[PDB]
Amino acid sequence: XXXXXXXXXXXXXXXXXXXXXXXXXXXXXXXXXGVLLPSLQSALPFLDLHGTPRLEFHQSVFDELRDKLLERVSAIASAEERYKKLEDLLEKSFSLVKMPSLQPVVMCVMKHLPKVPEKKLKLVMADKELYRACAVEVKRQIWQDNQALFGDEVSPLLKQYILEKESALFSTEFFSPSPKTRRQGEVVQRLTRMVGKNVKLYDMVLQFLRTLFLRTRNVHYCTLRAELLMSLHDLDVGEICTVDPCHKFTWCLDACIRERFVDSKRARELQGFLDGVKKGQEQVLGDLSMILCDPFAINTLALSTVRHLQELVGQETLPLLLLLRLLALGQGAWDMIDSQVFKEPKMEVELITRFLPMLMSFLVDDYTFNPESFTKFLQEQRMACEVGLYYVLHIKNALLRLLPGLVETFGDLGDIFLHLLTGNLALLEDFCSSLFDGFFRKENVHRHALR
Amino acid sequence: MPILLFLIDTSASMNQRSHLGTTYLDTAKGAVETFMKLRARDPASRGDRYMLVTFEEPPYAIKAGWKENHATFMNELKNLQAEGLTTLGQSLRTAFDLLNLNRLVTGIDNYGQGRNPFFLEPAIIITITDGSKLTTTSGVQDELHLPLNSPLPGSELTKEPFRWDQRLFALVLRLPGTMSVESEQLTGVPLDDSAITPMCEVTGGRSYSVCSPRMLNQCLESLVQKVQSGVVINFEKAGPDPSQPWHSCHKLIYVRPNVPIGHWPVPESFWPDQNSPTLPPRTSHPVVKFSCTDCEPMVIDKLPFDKYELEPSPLTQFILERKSPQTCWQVYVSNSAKYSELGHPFGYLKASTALNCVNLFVMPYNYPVLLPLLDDLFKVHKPTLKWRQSFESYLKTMPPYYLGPLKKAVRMMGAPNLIADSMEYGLSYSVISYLKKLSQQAKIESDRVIGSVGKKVVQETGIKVRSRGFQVALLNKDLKPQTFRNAYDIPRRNLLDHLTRMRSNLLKSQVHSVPIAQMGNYQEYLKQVPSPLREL
Repeated sequence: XXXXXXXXXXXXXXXXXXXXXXXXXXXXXXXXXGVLLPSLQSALPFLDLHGTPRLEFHQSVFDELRDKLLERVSAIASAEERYKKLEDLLEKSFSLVKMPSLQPVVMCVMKHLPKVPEKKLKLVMADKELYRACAVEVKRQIWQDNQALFGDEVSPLLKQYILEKESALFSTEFFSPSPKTRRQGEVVQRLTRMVGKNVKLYDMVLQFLRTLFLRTRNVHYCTLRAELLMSLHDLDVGEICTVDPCHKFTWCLDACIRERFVDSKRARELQGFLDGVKKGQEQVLGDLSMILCDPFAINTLALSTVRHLQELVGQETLPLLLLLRLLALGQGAWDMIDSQVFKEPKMEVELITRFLPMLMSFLVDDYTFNPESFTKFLQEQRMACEVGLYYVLHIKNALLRLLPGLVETFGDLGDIFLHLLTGNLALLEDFCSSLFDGFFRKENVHRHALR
Repeated sequence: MPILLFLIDTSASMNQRSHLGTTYLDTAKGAVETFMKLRARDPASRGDRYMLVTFEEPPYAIKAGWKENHATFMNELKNLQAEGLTTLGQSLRTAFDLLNLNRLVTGIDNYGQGRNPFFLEPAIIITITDGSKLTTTSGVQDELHLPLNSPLPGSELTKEPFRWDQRLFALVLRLPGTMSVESEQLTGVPLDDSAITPMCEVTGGRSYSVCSPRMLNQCLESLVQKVQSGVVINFEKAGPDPSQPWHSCHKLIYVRPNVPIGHWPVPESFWPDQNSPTLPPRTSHPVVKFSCTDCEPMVIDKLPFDKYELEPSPLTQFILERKSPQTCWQVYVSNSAKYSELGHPFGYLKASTALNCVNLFVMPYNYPVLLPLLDDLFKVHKPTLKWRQSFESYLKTMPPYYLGPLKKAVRMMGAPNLIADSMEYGLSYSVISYLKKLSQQAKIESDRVIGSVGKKVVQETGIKVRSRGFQVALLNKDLKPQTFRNAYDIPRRNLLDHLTRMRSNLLKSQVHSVPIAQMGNYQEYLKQVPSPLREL
């Protein structure tokens, strides 16, 4: 029910035609209601002679004058003169908020470069009350105004966490191998819901999502940050990528790790980016959160560590690629447990050398054919290398010898379900795998589905 | 439009005189004409199909079937002769085959895709018989056993010869030779005690034991009152009381047209899987089990749901006795869920607000978990993924045949492009191929049987002179003595008179044996006659 001048005229006509006779009054009101250059009265008896529709004519002229030149409205919206014309059109169409404003809202959305917050607050309130169709401009205004866009992003973050939990529960026959291109889902719609060339709102939303995933969230969060960074890099989001100084570089490094998982040049680039980094408060804590929250990145780093251990066992030079992998594991182990400056306490050289010698001895035994103390030390030691050791063991006589070690490590030590599923999918040994699985709700369901 | 199939006993025991002086077959024919008069009193019987099956051989058993008009039905009902044996089981099998041969070619049964009460062809079989023993030219039987020797293609899918929408009623004639004085004959008609009674009761019908012409008229009025459009549903008591006779009943629900409209099927007794090559045989009456525990009727706005009024029965009397229209009794079929053998409630039994009738409301398969969920989305929401993971949890338990009706219901509700609109796998390719081949063979015997009801069965007899291949001819009914064309047809007793009549016929110098019904043709004779002039 659009008011304004038209609504006032309708109210006046209703007040005038409120009984009291006046048959000529109704005719005067009908004649006064015919737009300009009164040849419409000349066209009237041409249409009156066969059951006169006036509603058909009015709806037809409204529909053509809207739809045919909404393209012209967009063309004049597509700099200073066009922006001023769009502002004037928005000021004219603001009075028709209760009126149907599909075209009136599209005219303001097309020239939405000037925010105009004095009417923008009322427009945002009306859009929140009436669920307006302004998608991009409405989302940008909601992100820049208050935490309504923050609440919308928190709901999508919870939905993404629930989807990740359901995917972890729904087991299948390699930790869901998918790069940034094929994983376009559940974040491409959220990325399009972002402001686009809105560095401040997108950065605030990313910071809120990272804080929610770190302080009161699992490790499932903070991979959506890498997903949205990859989507913006592939989407040609120049401003958002250029806002983060090292964020684009570490996102490219993460994409290269996800694409291949074995590259010395990528490791050198990551080491060079970490060497000349800023302080741990800004660009260091965020980089640590991006390293820790990446589950697919963590799996790629574990595969790279296994490959580097195999290469070191082949070369027989235990004691820089292994050091780079250890530094990456220490950086991406966890940083959201305690909020503080950027620190990298890691690289146990003696324990790392003891763990690598066990894998080297297992490989040498497997090569020659075609233990418990090392497993106890791994269970009573750093589990970051334990995950890599379990992944290496999961994927003739050497395998039979390492099966008791895998059973001992299974009885020693959340993330082990994915490693066990990968080992079962990659792999006489079936009975040993079933005995290891039965020696321990997602893990039991995965064991039942495997057998 | 209903089908009235009359299974007239044409066994020779029907030639028994009553106190009326007429045989039982005469009483049977007159019962049929009085039934048709009382049916024609109802002005909703403007479209009504009458069929006639006798006890004769299957070439001659079906006297009027599909595509037989009223005149042929009457002319063959009048000309019945009770010269056969009491082959009740074979005649019942032929009657059910004549009712069910079109079912697979037109797909009323909807096999494997849910039991649709609106997919019905409402027919009742009124068998008029006596209490004599059943005979099969080797002895008496003393128990009714329908033979399964030459099955119609697809008969194994239902495991019983009768169907969902077919009810067998027996009008057992027990008129004595001498009139019996009785003042208690104005009371209710007793159930008969012959072998036809359990077979009538298992199809949702009943047997009438008449003993007088007024009892016969009372039974005919009751039979006219029982010509309805509905399907027979077996109701069972699932839990304890909230054995009494309301525990089990093969009652009738009513399917009122506007063609009937409906959305939800009664669920099958199995869980459909594409691994099984053969569709499981389902009972002709779906065994539903009502929950005696009180629940709450759950209806949301714009919801496609179907309400079926139960016919009066001990179950409806029990429900209306516990006067509580605000509550409902949830109903479900067993072994319909993928895991639970008990099943999920597909509907509830709610008494009317006026305490008049008991209505069966059929719903989606698990309505207490879908209606709050779907009502929640259409009250709050643009689906959310927290809702959609719950909706997928419902779709994991829903049988596959509900997916089509659910898609149509949410399409007409206001959410066209919902998840229910995405794909429809249905049955196994072996089952679809089997059903299509069964439809083709059903067409084959459909055009076989319909072509063989009339002008395809002519009987000629012989004496078959024994040796201690020659035969002696009989006086044929259709002798047609061509006495003017054949000299051998002229008897010696009137040889001279017929000779001079032939001589008068050939030179320049039978008729008036019109078969009675056409000898008084008022309209036909004047139509061929020229019209006169008109008055001043």
